[PDB]
Amino acid sequence: SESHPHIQLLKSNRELLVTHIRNTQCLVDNLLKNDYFSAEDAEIVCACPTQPDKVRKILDLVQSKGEEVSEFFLYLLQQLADAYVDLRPWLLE
Amino acid sequence: MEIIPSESHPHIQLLKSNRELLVTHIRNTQCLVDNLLKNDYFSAEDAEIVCACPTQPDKVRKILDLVQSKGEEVSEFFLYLLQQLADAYVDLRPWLLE
Repeated sequence: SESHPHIQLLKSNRELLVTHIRNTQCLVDNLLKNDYFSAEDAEIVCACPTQPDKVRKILDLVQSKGEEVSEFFLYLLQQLADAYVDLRPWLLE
Repeated sequence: MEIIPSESHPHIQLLKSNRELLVTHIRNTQCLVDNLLKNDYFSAEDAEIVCACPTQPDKVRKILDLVQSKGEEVSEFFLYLLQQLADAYVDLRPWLLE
């Protein structure tokens, strides 16, 4: 009840995500569009120099926003990872 | 009848040859439009025209129509974008699938 499974998954996988996420633009934009991130959230993410710093900050914000947003963020990574996957063979050539 | 080389554009041709492949296999047009906007290849107007298209396939057809009409540089950038987007979360796939 004070435990939240999709928050716990993001905490347990912080380094996995930080080190394997290559684009944060798609993520911030979709969080903004779905009213989960505010203009100020996205500015806080900009003020981050490096790409890993940005993932760290996105995860900290997502987590502090609670279970619904943490669940949405993971659903978002699933969708974005699936969006162009069937194309990859052709893209690779 | 003469085929003038400077009037043929290989990245436009790649898109045209792959219309139905792209339409049937691209499942999110949102990250594409947003990147085309951010990079000023798409205008606010372009994104609104695509936004008005009901289905994913309808939006893909519109995006490809617009990209192709904008020419070789935009078409080349669009293919580069699909490559980057196809790679951005590929490493996470095993864990995401589970």
